[PDB]
Amino acid sequence: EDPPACGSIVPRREWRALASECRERLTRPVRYVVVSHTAGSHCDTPASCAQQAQNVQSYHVRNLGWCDVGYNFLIGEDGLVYEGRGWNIKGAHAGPTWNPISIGISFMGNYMNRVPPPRALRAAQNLLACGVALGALRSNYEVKGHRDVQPTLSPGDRLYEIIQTWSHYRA
Amino acid sequence: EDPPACGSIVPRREWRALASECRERLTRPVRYVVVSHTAGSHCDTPASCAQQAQNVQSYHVRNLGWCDVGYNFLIGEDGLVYEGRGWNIKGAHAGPTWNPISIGISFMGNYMNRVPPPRALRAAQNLLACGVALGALRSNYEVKGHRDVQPTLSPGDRLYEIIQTWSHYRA
Amino acid sequence: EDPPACGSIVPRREWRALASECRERLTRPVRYVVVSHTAGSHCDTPASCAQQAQNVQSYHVRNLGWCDVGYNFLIGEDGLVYEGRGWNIKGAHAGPTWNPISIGISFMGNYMNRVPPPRALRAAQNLLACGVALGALRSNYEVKGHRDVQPTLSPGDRLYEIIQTWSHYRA
Amino acid sequence: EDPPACGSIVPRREWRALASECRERLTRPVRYVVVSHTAGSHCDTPASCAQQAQNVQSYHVRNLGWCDVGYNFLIGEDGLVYEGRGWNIKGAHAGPTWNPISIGISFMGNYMNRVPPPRALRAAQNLLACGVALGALRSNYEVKGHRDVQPTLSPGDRLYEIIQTWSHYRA
Ligand SMILES: C=C(O[C@@H]1C=C(C(=O)O)C=C[C@H]1O)C(=O)O
Repeated sequence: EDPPACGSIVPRREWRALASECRERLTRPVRYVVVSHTAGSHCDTPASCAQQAQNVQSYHVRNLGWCDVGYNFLIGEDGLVYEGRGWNIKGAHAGPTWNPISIGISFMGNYMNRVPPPRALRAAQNLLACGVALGALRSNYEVKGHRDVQPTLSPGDRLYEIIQTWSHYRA
Repeated sequence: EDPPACGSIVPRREWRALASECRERLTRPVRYVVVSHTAGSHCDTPASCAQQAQNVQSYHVRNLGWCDVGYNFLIGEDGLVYEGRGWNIKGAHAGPTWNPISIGISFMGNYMNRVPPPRALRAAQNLLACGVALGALRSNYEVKGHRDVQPTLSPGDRLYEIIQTWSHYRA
Repeated sequence: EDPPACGSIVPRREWRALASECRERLTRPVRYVVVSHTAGSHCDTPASCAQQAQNVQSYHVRNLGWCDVGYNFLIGEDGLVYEGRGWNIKGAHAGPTWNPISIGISFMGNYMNRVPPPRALRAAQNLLACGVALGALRSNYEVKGHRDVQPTLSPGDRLYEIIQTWSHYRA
Repeated sequence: EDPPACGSIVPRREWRALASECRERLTRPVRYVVVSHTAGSHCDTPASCAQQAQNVQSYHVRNLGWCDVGYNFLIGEDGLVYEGRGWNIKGAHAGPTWNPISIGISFMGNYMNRVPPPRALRAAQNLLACGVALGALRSNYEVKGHRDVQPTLSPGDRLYEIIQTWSHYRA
């Protein structure tokens, strides 16, 4: 109903991110969301996840020489949403075709032979509600698996099976 | 103007490929090579690897709608090399920066918890030798891992391990 | 199959186009759109534009002996789409590597030191958007300028700058 | 600021329109489309048709003192759609039992002893189909004539006889 109607998000400074150097912005409302999964180690405390997230960022910044973490948003299993590039800055997470037309959310961990916990899934679906509410996402936005637009296993077999159930998934 | 044939490569027709609708060209000599696994399941026979390559091309063109299979070449556990987009046409295998300036060779299978059979390395290594003999690749080309230039587990742990020991590999 | 009510194209009859003798089809769906200009007189009224089109088809039929107007569509500074060969038949607009696999659309003028009006850019953009919707185009279709695929100044220098900015523009 | 497409509409500021001051919104998805004719002067080029859309707003804003041009959309004989109040703002074009339940499109001119060229009829048709895509118009839209609902002669005898021959027309 009300303007800032949403989202319990761990901001950058909180998980101690490096400064985002990125500039290329997105066009709202965004139509597409791509679900990814870091495929690496997985956390479950505000404390271990805030670490997790920061590793990840570091990797994409230092090793691959990028301007900030690939994703716009990372879901922890602590149940929290770790802020990535956010709703307005174009991601680097799913090919040159989808990055300027999608929001990229990554479950932190590896879900080929596991599921993220109930609450991880809530954080994210809620985050998407939040995104629509703020006009970042088109009301009828579609959700694609990462393997749906990239050669990849991401977002893992189990998690994929789950997002394929969602109201907004459009194969 | 020496003719050093070194193409023990299974041609597209032999592994029975759909047609590349890909048209954009890499300028030769190409300076970098990026090694990726498919992270699919392995094939150990020309007859299965024929099918395997059929499918990898299929996942790229059908589900992803790509001009044609992402890689310039595919290595098999059958010890044979498969014609991807070959030496001249730009791949789609490492994203907008490396794509135009690298050959993306890809091992067919998943190497978090395997190593590719010695014959698969031999095929791979020699392929490059071949690549240099023609002028496709620079005498002094540098080899990256897939994870080195894009967030992914590709080319797999045990294989990543191995290609780091390789001569032409670069930090 | 699913048919919308897409576009506002001026059918051949209306701009008084001759009968086409053209008979060769393209494969659905076309991956490429190639943007050009006519480098001739610029029309800006629906009337003078209808002429311009007819003028162009003419020079293509009675002078180059082609089966039709060269372009699949034409585009008025009047802000209207002119039906040429259409979505299904082959254009004669960009060399024989490119004609069999593309859609040529051609702005009606000389855009070396001029911009097309905003209304013409919308026509084009919207006309494309349609193709996709009709399934005449791939959704991930790729736009190139004439000069990308032939040695020319088409689609004019100023229009060329403009098209580079486009979502689906691949260099 | 957008991939600029749907029904190739001329935007407000493009015809030099004084900013709306209107606030009442429509309840999407809207049921009715009331086709009127301005009853004023007819134009037939984009230049003359901007000057005409502008002239109507003037009479609505300066003289009658409405927050904006009455109709949601105007259709030029230049065969281009002029956006007045658009898809969301309630129109002032079909009275107070109809204004909150319909999109008011109007044809610039007097269609008693003439009809609008197909080029506008097409633009109009497309506008509605573009409406549905947006979800601003409900796919089973029903199209009434200005006289069907308000004692008046709009949209002219000759135009009115055409309207009834439309598919989604209900009498
Ligand atoms: C594809 C078109 O453009 C439209 C523009 C849209 C937008 O801007 O969000 C949404 C849907 C499309 O229907 C078209 O009408 O041809």
